[PDB]
Amino acid sequence: KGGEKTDIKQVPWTVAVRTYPGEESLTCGGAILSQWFVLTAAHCVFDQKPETIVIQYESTNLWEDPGKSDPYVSHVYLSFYRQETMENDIAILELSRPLKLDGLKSKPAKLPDIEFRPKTGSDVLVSGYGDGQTMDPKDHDLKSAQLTVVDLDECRTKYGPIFLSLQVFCAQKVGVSLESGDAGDPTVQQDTLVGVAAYFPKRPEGAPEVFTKVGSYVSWIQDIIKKK
Repeated sequence: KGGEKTDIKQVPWTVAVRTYPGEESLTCGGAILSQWFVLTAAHCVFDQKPETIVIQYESTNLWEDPGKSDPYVSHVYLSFYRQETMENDIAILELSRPLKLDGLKSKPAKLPDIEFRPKTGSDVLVSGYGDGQTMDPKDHDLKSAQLTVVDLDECRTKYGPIFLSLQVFCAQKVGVSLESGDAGDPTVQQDTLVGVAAYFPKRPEGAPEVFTKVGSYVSWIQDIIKKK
């Protein structure tokens, strides 16, 4: 079970990143940084030809309220992404044709301060679409959930043999779990993007959710954003 049904106008920075590995379409979450750039998880896109990638935006349900789609991804920017461990699981998608932002259904998220860490015990709002290879239209609804940030060292012991980097935080809410398609999901406080959802398929039962800490990469993100 994921979060509750949510209108795109509540989380207008949320997008779906569509890829086509192995002749099959998959979706991950993403965040609008501007009309030119989208922030997502690296593992979804690192080995995918940019010209195959599609950004779906302004969507409350990927099927039933499809919003808009931008099939003009020109480049994928990575920051020392490590395949084996998924260290630095963050990526910027560049567009050659800009997103048609209306400031309503589609709006950029605000970037955090350098090295910003959401306080332990505070809430973060994750939004996204979950797994896309399902038959139920409701499975394709935009969902959001308020998760409580938990202790990082405590979160690392729960993940056991799975390496987690310095550039993450963890959050959890009882009875809520993210799906593999929730990788790249924007995670906010107010309209400030504090996390990008990570996903570890081999994680233990009951494990907290892990998020790449946007504050750790905001210098690198700003460098890419200023390109256009």
